[PDB]
Amino acid sequence: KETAFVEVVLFESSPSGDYTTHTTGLTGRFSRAGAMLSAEGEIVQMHPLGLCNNNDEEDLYEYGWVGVVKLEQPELDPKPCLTVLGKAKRAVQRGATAVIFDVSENPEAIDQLNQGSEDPLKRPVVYVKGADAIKLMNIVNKQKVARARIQHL
Amino acid sequence: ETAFVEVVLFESSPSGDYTTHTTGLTGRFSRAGAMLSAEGEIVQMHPLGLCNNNDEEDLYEYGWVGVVKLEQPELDPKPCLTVLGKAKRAVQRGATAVIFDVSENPEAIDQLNQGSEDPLKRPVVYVKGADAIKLMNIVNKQKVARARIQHL
Amino acid sequence: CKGCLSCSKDNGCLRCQPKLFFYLRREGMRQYGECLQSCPPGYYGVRGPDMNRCSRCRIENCDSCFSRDFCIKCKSGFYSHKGQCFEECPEGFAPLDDTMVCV
Amino acid sequence: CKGCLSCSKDNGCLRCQPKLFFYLRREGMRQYGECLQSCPPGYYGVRGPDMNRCSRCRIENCDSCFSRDFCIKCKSGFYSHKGQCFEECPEGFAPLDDTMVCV
Repeated sequence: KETAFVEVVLFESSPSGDYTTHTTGLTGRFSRAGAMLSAEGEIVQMHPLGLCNNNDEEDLYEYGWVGVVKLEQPELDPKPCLTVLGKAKRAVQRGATAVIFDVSENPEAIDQLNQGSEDPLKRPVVYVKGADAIKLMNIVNKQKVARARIQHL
Repeated sequence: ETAFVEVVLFESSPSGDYTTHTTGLTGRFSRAGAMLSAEGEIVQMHPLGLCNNNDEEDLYEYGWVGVVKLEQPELDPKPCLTVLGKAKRAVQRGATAVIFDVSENPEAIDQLNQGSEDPLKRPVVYVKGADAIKLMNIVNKQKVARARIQHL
Repeated sequence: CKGCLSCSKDNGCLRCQPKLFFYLRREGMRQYGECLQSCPPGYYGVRGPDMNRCSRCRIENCDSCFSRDFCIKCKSGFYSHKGQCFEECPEGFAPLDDTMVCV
Repeated sequence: CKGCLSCSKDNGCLRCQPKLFFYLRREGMRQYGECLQSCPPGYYGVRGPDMNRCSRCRIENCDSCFSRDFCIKCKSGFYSHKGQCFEECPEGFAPLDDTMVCV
């Protein structure tokens, strides 16, 4: 399983039409659930209980977003609508160009995702933890919008 | 330094799922920009669409993959900027990559690669031939498309 | 992070107190759980085995509904008859004067 | 593809017949040149030896510019002075209200 170099970009237009940035790099890992591919797109956080088969017409997000899903301690939801792979699959069906799980509270998720390696999704499914995870989350909760660039070297 | 470019047409369904169509095409990474993979909404820029001489220009959402069909260099004998300049200008206005259609002006390839000393942070790709025809046709024919550019 | 049984900094509400309904709120980039007394406009309740849950009001030119197919406020140009909006009021009932409703 | 000295399927007009105004039209993904007699509404001309181009009228409160700093048409209600747009005409120019001007 390869290393996922992720950059999260904050951007602001100036008056002249040009852009200024700020860019936080993190590390993660590409799962075998998904392809080994770089991906870039606006980040969209997805609550874990908000990725399910069950809903007949879910809300619509522009094609080519990057999901971010903070997983919670596995016992806080014992009868989940879908497994962590199912959730990944939804995201991508709904147009995620990649999905990043934060697995800090749920390190078992990793092995589950990798047990999806026959039938892997066409798009990348990265996971992040620890300090790398804390960063991503801080940005998500605190800032308005952000762009992820995930590289596979 | 080969650029593997995919152009992706997409439609939502009633379910909220997407279906797509994807055209793969090939170009090269100019040494004028970083040798990095890139993905974004394609925005076409007219060659003159990229000139320094405006105090404020119209604003595109950060993260776009500009495309520029270059013309025979005599159609503008004295350009507002070089290609290098136009490329820089695009990235300053947030383009995440710049793809040049150099078919009608292949020495831009050289002019462009002259930037290898002060290179842009983002990729600058050039296409031509069939590859460029496919790119231009889609751009002409459709409302939107997502370019994925890869460095493998 | 309120009305909440389980609760996290990043996801808001994860479990509601039982007579409260779970709603996923988008605030820009973020999507977090809220535990609400009543569903908000455009939504309606469901009290359910997995959860008590706020579903999307799926109904004809109508901002708010109570139920699966009972509309409350239609969008104007509609005539609310027996909980389903319509084009005209049906033969039997009439468009009211200074009302957006049938009889 | 008219008004046009040079012209491409891909970029539309590339240079204009000398009296006419070069305009970038946005149309989905496309950006191509038009050569116009009048800059369209919301725009104004910037005639030059090299060429004439249209520019976006960016006067706060104004609809159509004659030029960068001079508004032709204020939006609904507003008051006109030095061809700027106003809520009410400031001190030292008595707003002849009927007319939506100052004096």
